[PDB]
Amino acid sequence: TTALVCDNGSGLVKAGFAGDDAPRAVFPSIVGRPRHQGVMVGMGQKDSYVGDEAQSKRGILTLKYPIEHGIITNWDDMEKIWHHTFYNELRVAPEEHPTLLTEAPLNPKANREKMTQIMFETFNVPAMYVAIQAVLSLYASGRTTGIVLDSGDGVTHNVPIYEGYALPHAIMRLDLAGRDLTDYLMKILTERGYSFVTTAEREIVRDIKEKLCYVALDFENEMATAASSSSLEKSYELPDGQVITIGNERFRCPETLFQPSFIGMESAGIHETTYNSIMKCDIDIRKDLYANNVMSGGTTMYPGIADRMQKEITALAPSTMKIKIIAPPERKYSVWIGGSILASLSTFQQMWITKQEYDEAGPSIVHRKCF
Amino acid sequence: TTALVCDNGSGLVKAGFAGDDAPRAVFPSIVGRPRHQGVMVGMGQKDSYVGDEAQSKRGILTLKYPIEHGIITNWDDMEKIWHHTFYNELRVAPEEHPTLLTEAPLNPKANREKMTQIMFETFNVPAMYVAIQAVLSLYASGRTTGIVLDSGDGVTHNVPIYEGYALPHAIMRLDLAGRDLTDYLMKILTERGYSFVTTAEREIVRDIKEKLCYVALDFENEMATAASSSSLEKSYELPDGQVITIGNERFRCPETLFQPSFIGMESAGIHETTYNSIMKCDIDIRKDLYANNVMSGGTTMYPGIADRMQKEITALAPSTMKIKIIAPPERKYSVWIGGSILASLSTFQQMWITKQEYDEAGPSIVHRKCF
Amino acid sequence: EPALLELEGKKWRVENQENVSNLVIDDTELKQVAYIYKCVNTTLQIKGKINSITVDNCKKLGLVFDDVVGIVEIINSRDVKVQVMGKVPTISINKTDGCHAYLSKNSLDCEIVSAKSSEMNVLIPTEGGDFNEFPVPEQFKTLWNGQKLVTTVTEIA
Amino acid sequence: EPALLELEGKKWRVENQENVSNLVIDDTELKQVAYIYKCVNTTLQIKGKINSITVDNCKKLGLVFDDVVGIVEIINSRDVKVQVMGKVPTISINKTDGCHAYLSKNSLDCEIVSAKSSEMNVLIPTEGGDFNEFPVPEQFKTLWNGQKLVTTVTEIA
Ligand SMILES: Nc1ncnc2c1ncn2[C@@H]1O[C@H](COP(=O)(O)OP(=O)(O)O)[C@@H](O)[C@H]1O
Ligand SMILES: Nc1ncnc2c1ncn2[C@@H]1O[C@H](COP(=O)(O)OP(=O)(O)O)[C@@H](O)[C@H]1O
Ligand SMILES: [Mg+2]
Ligand SMILES: [Mg+2]
Repeated sequence: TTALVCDNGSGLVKAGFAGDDAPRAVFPSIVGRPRHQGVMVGMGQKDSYVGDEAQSKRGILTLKYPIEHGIITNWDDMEKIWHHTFYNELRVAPEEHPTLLTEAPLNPKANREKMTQIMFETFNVPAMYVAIQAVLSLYASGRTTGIVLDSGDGVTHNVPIYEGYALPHAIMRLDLAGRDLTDYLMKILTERGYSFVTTAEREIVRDIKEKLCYVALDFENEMATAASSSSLEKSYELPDGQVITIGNERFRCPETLFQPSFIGMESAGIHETTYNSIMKCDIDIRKDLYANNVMSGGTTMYPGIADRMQKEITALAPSTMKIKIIAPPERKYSVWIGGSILASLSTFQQMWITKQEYDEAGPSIVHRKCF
Repeated sequence: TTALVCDNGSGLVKAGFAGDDAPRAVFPSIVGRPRHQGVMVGMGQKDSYVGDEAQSKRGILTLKYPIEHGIITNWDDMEKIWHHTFYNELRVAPEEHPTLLTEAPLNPKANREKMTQIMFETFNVPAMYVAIQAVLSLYASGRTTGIVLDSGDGVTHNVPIYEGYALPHAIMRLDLAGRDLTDYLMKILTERGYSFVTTAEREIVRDIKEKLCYVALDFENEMATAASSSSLEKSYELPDGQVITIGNERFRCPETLFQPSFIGMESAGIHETTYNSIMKCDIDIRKDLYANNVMSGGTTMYPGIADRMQKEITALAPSTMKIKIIAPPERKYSVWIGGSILASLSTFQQMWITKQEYDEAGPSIVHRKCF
Repeated sequence: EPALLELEGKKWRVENQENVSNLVIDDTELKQVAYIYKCVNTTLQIKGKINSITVDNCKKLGLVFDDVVGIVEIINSRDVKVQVMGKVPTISINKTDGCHAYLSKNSLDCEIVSAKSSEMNVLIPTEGGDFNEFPVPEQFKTLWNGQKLVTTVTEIA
Repeated sequence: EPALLELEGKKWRVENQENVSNLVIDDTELKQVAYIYKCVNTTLQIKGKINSITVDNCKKLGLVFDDVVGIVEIINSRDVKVQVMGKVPTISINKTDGCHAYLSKNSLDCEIVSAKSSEMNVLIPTEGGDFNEFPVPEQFKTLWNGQKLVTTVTEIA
């Protein structure tokens, strides 16, 4: 019986069928609502638009970003994202498919309980499950122990994991990710005299970033190479057919990940946050975390990112220590891929929380059954 | 049917019978336990000592102060204070008497719920009630509107009240009260060469404070009067029969209430905290709070305190404004006196929460029935 | 099962209401208080300035009020929408799940007290025909510093 | 009604125990986890270093453990006593009422996470044959500063 996997991302929702090589539906986790200002109490809630439809109608609608920082802050908005995922994106009846949900790191016990409630009560699902994001990414690399660096759209997490159980004291949140890099690329492209301002122009900047932006092994070596010759410079074609030539912007944009001072952030770099996190962990596990560094999500897709990570971690960690950065090409959807493999296993049908089980224990059953 | 009134104080528990002119039992809200350090999990909880018995055995016992700051932080300790109040101090069967409990200002909804639970489940009471401390003090002055300055043993509160309902944004906590003044009196008596250090010597300092300490109308006028002549100086007889002569210590000790900088506190004075609190309140109620200032608890028993309060408030408030400080001589037990009058009224038997009511709603019934 | 809205003494007894969108408390005095209990899927509007409001054990409740002297207390409830049109000094959200505090351009100094609660959002109005949503934290971090417990707010920003 | 203590895969199934003071998990490995569920008035002691511990829906529970790699999580419980003899990085107290975290002279850096909880006390040991008790805050104050919600801890000191 075809089970659904739903990764509720800070920027994008990834949904599809467990067993499939990649998510069938990938859309913005944005809910758009008509603008209201009077007596704000809902009689019988009118019209709403989700995803690309919401995002395009940006000007005329109040947009709600419920997963903005990884954790769901609004359930009516989340129910709209889920109802759009089921009926409109995946075009399936939730009542017929057991459903797996991804959860953010440092997610409240009440948050996982409400996920269960909505699934059973609001979507009439036959079964469901709550799995942690970083864990699913590690599970994709076959590993159950490692420090996952998950860089998505709105948030970046360092999540140390020992035997499939996250070490919450060492989880590091960095509120610098995909949307920030796209924003900086826009800021530094104004320098060359290129002006990207419309919601439609941002799409081009996101495209440039994803296509031409690389992580320099040595930033200063590259800044001098970019200053001496036009060797590193590259051309990009715009929708209208004009060609723009971008230079040092190529490596200065994902350098914000390592040097947050570029966007005015007091925060330490992704290399620093990784090291710091492994240092917070017990001396008895540090070796395994050093040797099993797993990269995940869109903002890790940059070329040269893993090479730099090796170089910066080798620098902070003791001389003797072995470091292995793992960047699977699937890493853009590795959370979803993990959950896909998990819901697929024949030795997982026991693991689901059934509505018969929910009818008895209620939403509190998530702590026991999803351990 | 004889109803009990129990004021759970930060320093002293005041208990007795509703209708009686004063509390029958007045003892320290201290629970003393034997010293333990191994596997700290209770199989079948051994021996415990409450009140004066605990306090005297200070050296050999770990003492627990559960009401230290007004709010109860430990229920096993509180059950020991209550069980000692019932069976040992008041010598009554809780199962036969409906019981009223006083509550601190800014008390958690869970705290009032647990009070109800313990009363019904742990003491088998026929009925009970939860009333706020400052409210009961105001109710004693016949008033239902005013700003109560409650200065007890461990905490000082400014509690504005409109029509018997406290304004929580304007409640001011000052963690400077009775025990602090006694401590300072000990510190400044070392100056004259008198050394009070034993738990037994502190009792003498508390006695001096309560007997010889007054609040100066003008501190500097009195500090110059004390410097010029020995007119303000007074003699005190110690248990052994020796006589000590105390000078300026008389007014310097309760001056800490107005000048907290005397004990190293960054906090603003009781006159300032009062004004500030009335200022936080709505412009539509300020006049009534200015004209109805009610003083309550032991640390307000000082002579001259009300006169000074008038003088300092007249100074901060507009020139036009009427200020009336109200200091009833009963103020040392006015919370208890209030609850006594309340549990006494024939038009209050409706107001109690009965065990029949508890058997249905549970501890959540306190919010509805005690509104 | 039972159902009533009435002024008992000085307090408004809005009790056991089940599916009513047009509920208004028109006559009002500073002195009076409101106690909304066991209301399921109902909308209520208090017009004028009153002493205080409490919402106990209410499911999918919606309360709009003008002005308050004291406090608005949401207790043991779920999915509650609360709005000020005027001024309110404090909003307390206690053992409730899902609470949306729509403030007013005067109630911008309003203190939102929270305890044993979740899905709390403070809605701040803009001059753009809507409100910007902001979540309230619900997880905390206490440390032993060497002399005292130090508690810090686990941010969502 | 049912009652069992057993190693299922890698996790300890301490479930449905009712009035047992002498309960010890002696054989232990870093890899293994513990899930104490529906235990009423029982005392348990885990000897050795393990991955993590969870306590779900337990009434008047008492847990003593040696060392932990991850976290100890107390969930939907009441009147729980938890103690470290060694090291523990985090103690999470979630939707529980009455929780006493007895720390150890190494676990002094232990982070006590709290959410929807009450009557929480952190017990710090002294060289005087006892522990000094310290309450955990349970009420919070959020403000609109003009750009963001500012949440501050409502102290008990
Ligand atoms: N090839 C790529 N190179 C660099 N960044 C990318 C690439 N593909 C996606 N991203 C960026 O990463 C983000 C999407 O990452 P994702 O892991 O799906 O986020 P989330 O789960 O937080 O919603 C977007 O900001 C996107 O522009
Ligand atoms: N006559 C007095 N003059 C000054 N202070 C007094 C007097 N009587 C009691 N106190 C002091 O006030 C405190 C008792 O006040 P109380 O209101 O009972 O406190 P609480 O309710 O916080 O337990 C003690 O510190 C005591 O020494
Ligand atoms: Mg993600
Ligand atoms: Mg008192």
